[PDB]
Amino acid sequence: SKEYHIDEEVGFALPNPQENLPDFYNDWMFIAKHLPDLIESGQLRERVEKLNMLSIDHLTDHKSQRLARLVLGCITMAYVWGKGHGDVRKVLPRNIAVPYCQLSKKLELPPILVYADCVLANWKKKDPNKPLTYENMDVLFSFRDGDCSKGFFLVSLLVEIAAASAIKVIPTVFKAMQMQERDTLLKALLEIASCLEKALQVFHQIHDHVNPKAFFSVLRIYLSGWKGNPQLSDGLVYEGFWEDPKEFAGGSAGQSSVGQCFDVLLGIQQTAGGHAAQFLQDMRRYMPPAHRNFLCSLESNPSVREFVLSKGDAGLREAYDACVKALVSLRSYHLQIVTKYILIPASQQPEAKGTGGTDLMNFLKTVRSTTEKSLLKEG
Ligand code: HEM
Ligand SMILES: N[C@@H](Cc1c[nH]c2ccccc12)C(=O)O
Ligand SMILES: OCCc1c[nH]c2ccccc12
Ligand SMILES: [C-]#N
Repeated sequence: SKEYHIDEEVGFALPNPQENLPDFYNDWMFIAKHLPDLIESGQLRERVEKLNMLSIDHLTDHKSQRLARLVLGCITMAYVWGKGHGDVRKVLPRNIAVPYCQLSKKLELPPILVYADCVLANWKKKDPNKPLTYENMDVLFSFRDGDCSKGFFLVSLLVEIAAASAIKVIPTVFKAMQMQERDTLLKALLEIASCLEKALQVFHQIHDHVNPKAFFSVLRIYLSGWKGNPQLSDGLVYEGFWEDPKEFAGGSAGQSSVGQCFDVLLGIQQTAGGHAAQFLQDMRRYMPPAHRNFLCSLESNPSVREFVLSKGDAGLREAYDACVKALVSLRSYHLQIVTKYILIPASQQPEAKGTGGTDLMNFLKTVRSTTEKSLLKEG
């Protein structure tokens, strides 16, 4: 849509990703599809090292290129972390690193597994005729058995899909403001709030499909990166591409465009900077180039917040606040998820840091506080 690559149904997610790569890249696909066994047996690192350097010229279309990022990304996590108990690799082999860095530079992403790879491009629906729902859906790749990566990635994707129904309304909002259509704008804001209220109901599903203790110990360490990590302090070195090591943050739904999309829409100045603003601005370089341009386009438009405040209209303020309260609800709920899935598990292991690399609990509360302080009320 307007070459921002936002689908009506699935939003920022890649609609119907490719499952198979071309025959030339089978050596990659065998390692990626059999990750749980190769890590467990302990021949994952041997297979990656004994591997030819494959050129990325044969990947024709965009879906082929992104599938390769997902394939190469999951292998890079598997190689660096290994069994995930302590033993790590600081150097990444030239035969896998150089094609991955060249592919990453083409798509304007960092050479590391990101939200766009492991959530947005890491899914398939089982029956094409059936609708988008957890029973019908499945991921393409997993790290280990009992990591709960299916339940984890698909619930993130299902909320992304829930937010898509709000994202398609955004043109109506800016069209109504320009054309000076009060009733259209009020209806559009209420529709967005309704869609954001529904995304919170989709969020409830995470308790059914993700074990807290299994998520923290097993899956979290594979999603982690190497930007301010004590295990890789200097960072990872990509052989035959850069001389020194390079630091790149781990995967996180901080790299989701939906969070910033609606804050930017509603004039919630998160990136206006401080400790928390710095992080959210950095995450846009881990987003795809098209979605980075979408968040650009929203900031360029006239402020929806300024428009609503000027009119002296309790109806518009209600509808505006409905959207803002929905965001406060999502962020209030997301903190309860963090309490269950990080804080309580972390205390059982004989300010904690997230995969993105932030003092998470004070970071998230600052972000929620900024959202809550944007409620208009009586003007
Ligand atoms: C077990 C599940 C989850 C955990 C443990 C978790 C944890 C965190 C943590 C620690 C942060 C702070 C940044 C960082 O250090 O990475 C964060 C940020 C964020 N998370 Fe999650 N998260 C989970 C699920 C979700 C889901 C399902 C979504 C959306 C569909 C989401 C959206 C976000 C967003 C947008 C941010 C950026 C800050 C903000 O805008 O509020 N998270 N998450
Ligand atoms: N940031 C989370 C991990 C996480 C949550 N949602 C994600 C989506 C994709 C990749 C990683 C994540 C943590 O520190 O535990
Ligand atoms: O931290 C909560 C995640 C979140 C923030 N804003 C959103 C908008 C839609 C869906 C999820 C979120
Ligand atoms: C959410 N990371």
